[PDB]
Amino acid sequence: KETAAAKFERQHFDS
Amino acid sequence: SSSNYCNQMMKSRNLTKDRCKPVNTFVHESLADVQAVCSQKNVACKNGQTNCYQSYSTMSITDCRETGSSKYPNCAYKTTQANKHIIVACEGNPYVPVHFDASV
Repeated sequence: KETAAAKFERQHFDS
Repeated sequence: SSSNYCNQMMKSRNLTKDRCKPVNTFVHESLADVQAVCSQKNVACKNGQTNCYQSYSTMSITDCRETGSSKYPNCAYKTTQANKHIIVACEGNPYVPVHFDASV
């Protein structure tokens, strides 16, 4: 399942 | 649900597939430059912990906020673009952003 770092990227990052 | 950037991205990134989330921020910079904020300006977090970091420069961001008339299942968002300093809480090794704390 997602790590907190992975969750931050999925929810807040868009290159 | 669909059309503007916020409605599409909130759905594609699994934030509004099973609920409407009131607010969410997306940062538009390279991932490594966002990860680099964890060694930039150390500041206290709102909760008083001191593992928050503020970016030296502003970054391009899109704020997504639900309209006063949005209701599940048809979440509806207003999209606002801005260039703001981001403040992130960091943990782990590698020491990387795990939460947004604010934007200036």
